[PDB]
Amino acid sequence: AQNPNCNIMIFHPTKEEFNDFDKYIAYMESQGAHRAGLAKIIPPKEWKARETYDNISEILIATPLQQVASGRAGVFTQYHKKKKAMTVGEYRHLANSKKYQTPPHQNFEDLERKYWKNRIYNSPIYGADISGSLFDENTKQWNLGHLGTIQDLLEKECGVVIEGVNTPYLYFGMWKTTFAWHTEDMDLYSINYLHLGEPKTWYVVPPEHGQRLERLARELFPGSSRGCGAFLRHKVALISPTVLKENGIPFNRITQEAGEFMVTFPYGYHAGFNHGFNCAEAINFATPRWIDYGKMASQCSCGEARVTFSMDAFVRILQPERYDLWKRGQD
Ligand SMILES: O=C(O)CNC(=O)C(=O)O
Ligand SMILES: [Mg+2]
Ligand code: NI
Ligand SMILES: [Zn+2]
Repeated sequence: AQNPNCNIMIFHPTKEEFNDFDKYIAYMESQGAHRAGLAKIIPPKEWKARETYDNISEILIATPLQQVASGRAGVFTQYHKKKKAMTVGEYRHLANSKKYQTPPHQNFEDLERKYWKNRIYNSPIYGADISGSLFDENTKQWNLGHLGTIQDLLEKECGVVIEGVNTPYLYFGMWKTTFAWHTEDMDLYSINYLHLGEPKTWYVVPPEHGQRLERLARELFPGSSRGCGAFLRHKVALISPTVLKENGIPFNRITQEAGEFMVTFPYGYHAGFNHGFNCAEAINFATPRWIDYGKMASQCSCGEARVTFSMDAFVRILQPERYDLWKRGQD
């Protein structure tokens, strides 16, 4: 069995290997990459996402989110308070202000220590989930707006034609902006490209061990767990690496830098934080290997998770027994 310790693997495809996206994902899985839940892909030196980032300041962040924490430094939730619209140029200036800027630090490890010590005492503002793309239309390789759609994959594998669309999303971050512990909708893959700016640190639990994280989360967030049998779908709970180690939860960590891709694999729980002002693009995708994970994915039916239009068909076709309950939670 390849990668039996479930380490995060790093790949360096050549320009020739960068042509066929599906083939390269299958190659990484042949080497055991999916066992970690997360892989890094460094693009060949010949490749670029677009020519420059000099002209992005007029993008609008319609609903910036202030991420307010509750709990203790290593075990907390966050809620999202909506703020007034601002442009990317305005948000960049805000991220660089004395109130929000990255503190002086020695290295990534010192910054990670400072994040976990101090995160709860601040409320950073995140531009999340903005439909759009920063890939040039002429970029033919690993262009996250030109991937094969999940609806087409389901149709190819299973024969059933369904409604829905699959487009990318932009994320504008600052120091301490936080992504809570989660798997993707319907335990899909994700791919994330860091277009510009400061790094993103990731934490990940191997898919084969995801239920260990879920059982800890139920212990640590006992009111939330009574409220919903899949409350990590709410995307609000944080648990630090120190607390995971104290509780014996298998996990790994890695830092993504600008110009790098990360792939999350089906049922790979992940969480993390941004180091300073940055911009990422991400989208969900599927492969044949995903179908069995989609059929078994948990679902939130309590009302909190609320998701895209396109998840309807995935539930309806893959999980018909759960469909009526889940749809009630959507309404
Ligand atoms: O970058 C972020 O805030 C969150 N991204 C992801 O969870 C992802 O790409 O799957
Ligand atoms: Mg612009
Ligand atoms: Ni994700
Ligand atoms: Zn719920």
